[PDB]
Amino acid sequence: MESAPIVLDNGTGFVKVGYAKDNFPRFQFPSIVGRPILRAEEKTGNVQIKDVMVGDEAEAVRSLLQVKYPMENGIIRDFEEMNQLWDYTFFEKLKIDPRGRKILLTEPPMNPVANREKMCETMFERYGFGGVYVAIQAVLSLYAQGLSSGVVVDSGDGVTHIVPVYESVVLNHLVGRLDVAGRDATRYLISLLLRKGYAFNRTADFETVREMKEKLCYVSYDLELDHKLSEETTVLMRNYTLPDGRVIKVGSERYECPECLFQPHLVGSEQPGLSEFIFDTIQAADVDIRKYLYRAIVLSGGSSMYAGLPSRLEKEIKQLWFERVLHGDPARLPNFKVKIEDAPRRRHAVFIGGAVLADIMAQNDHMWVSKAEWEEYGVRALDKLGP
Amino acid sequence: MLSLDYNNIFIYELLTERFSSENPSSIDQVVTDFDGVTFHISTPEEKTKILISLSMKCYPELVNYGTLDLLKQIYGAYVHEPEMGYNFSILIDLQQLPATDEEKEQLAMSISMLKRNVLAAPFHRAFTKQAELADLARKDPENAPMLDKQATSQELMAIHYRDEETIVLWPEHDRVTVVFSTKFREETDRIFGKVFLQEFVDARRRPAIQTAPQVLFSYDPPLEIRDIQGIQKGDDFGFVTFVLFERHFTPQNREDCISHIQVFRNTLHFHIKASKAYMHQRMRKRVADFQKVLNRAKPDVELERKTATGRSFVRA
Ligand SMILES: Nc1ncnc2c1ncn2[C@@H]1O[C@H](COP(=O)(O)OP(=O)(O)OP(=O)(O)O)[C@@H](O)[C@H]1O
Ligand SMILES: [Mg+2]
Repeated sequence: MESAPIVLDNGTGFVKVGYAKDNFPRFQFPSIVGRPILRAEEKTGNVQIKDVMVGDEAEAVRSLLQVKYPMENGIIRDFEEMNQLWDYTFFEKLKIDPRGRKILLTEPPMNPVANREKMCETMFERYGFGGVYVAIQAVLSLYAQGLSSGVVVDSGDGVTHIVPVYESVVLNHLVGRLDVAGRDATRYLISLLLRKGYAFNRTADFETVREMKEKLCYVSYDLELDHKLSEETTVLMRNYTLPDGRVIKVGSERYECPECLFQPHLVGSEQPGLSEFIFDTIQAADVDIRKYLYRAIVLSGGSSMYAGLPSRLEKEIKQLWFERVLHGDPARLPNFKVKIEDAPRRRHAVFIGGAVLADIMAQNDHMWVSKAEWEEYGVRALDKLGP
Repeated sequence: MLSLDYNNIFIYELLTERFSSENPSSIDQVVTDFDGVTFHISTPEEKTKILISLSMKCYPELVNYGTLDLLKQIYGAYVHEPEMGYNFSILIDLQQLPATDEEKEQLAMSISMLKRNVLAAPFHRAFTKQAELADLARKDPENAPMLDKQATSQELMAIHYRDEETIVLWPEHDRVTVVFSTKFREETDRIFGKVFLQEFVDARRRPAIQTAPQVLFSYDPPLEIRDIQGIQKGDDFGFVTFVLFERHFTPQNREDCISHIQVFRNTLHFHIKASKAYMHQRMRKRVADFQKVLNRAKPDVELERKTATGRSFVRA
């Protein structure tokens, strides 16, 4: 495959994996583990269910599996299941012997330190990687853009987080989590569909509503317009066919679902949504740099892909500088240049950025935490990895 | 149902329970009725003793037309001091109760029949005075028109029995006339009410139902009620008149006729509501035939074969 560093975005919803200088993930698959179950459902000799089924092998066969997720909110909940993703990732997707390899990992900006420690311990002591580096997921997405300033916001399956950057300095006091992302919009889609009477409360049906959200949802650009189309008109109604063959009608739930990123109170969170979170983050930066942040807001991660999200977010920041800085005076609004970067690749920007960064530091062997350094200092060897 | 019950169902069912019961529980129950009437049923001193009480805004008028002698005739020993906030009250004791199941049944009926027993007093005053005028007119047929003329103005009853109505009635030697000065204030009931009142008059003019009272209608008042209080001609009232002849209140019929004429306006009010429930079931039938006129715009494709729950299937 390659002799250069391996890179692994072990995301909350998808693992993406490959090597330094890859222009796109070598593989990606759901970060799911399954165990065999029987369920008053179809059975077939067309496939054989092993005791542990993971990644693509599980998601293609999940009618037969008790599906479980090793991660939530960007943290590993169960390491015995994350070991069964990492075994699969290295031994039967990449088909590697990890002994002495160097690997780049990722995690979100405010995780428990016990998560990075036990993730590095596992890399040194199950697999025996020769070197490890862990990067904050949103600073990777800035190397993908070929860029060195402008606030980058990453929204994944687990967490939405923001990292302001100016002239290659990373503003660690302004980095932030919004604990609402692509999974809370999916648990919410199940809860909207339950008002229509459709039940999706089996563990294997969660991937079906992920595929449904990912297919049919869009972010409303103007809520009183989509509420007009929703209440006055049939035009929003769309038929989705489940893998069961059942057809379900979905309507206001197309815009009303991804709206929880802009209004977290719909999912019971008191936090401010994307527009108000990015504004209260840029507007907390020092006076000299705020222009260079509004001139380059960078979107990233799969939950930034909803149709209309770049346009809703740009509008909803022009609309919010207008309330909170101009106090509703139109005279200065045309002077407020805000720009959203919303590139075609952006779902993979954390991986594509990781694959750039893992080239920049492939040969600098002191830059990685080495296995030989881990085995003498333990967890204190990770203090190499910044503030 | 095609026609309203005359009694309050709740008091009938409730007393039918307690008169059968081996072990009575306590109650405190206000119970609404038509024409703004309201009952209160409670067990104030013991679970053994039920106090039934009635509230009705026109009861002060009904006491002028001889009501208390009719209620003392009907309820006898069970009559009680009026409950504070109520016009009339009756105290029935479940241990001192009548013996047979048909005595219990007719007492539970009689107590539930209270609204039409309190509102019957002006009708019995008119029927019993028409029985006197019928004898005086049979003594001198040339004096009879003048007895009718004076009874038409001196023996007239008016009851303002709810604020959008008046019932006016009087005896003459061969009849009791009763006029409902009737109004529907709810505008969708006023629109249907024109149809329901018009077709009611036009029904009486057919061979099948000539045996009924002579009904008449207008919107101004009959000449003999044009100066009664609260009757006003311009205010979009309608004046349904029934003429009950001596054959419509013969001794076998009197009690059904009193029960059945009081409920008049309430059957029209009920049937105006129950006609919206009809028009809806007839509208959603025409909607279901316009479906066919759109279905010929869908192109013909077979939707795939599925199990009963909508899951996909693999045979044929
Ligand atoms: N077009 C789309 N429309 C809606 N949602 C999308 C779309 N494309 C991807 N997603 C959602 O993005 C999520 C996966 O994105 P991503 O791989 O960036 O998350 P992750 O990196 O695994 O999560 P995290 O970074 O929080 O650990 C899933 O919820 C998926 O349904
Ligand atoms: Mg991610």
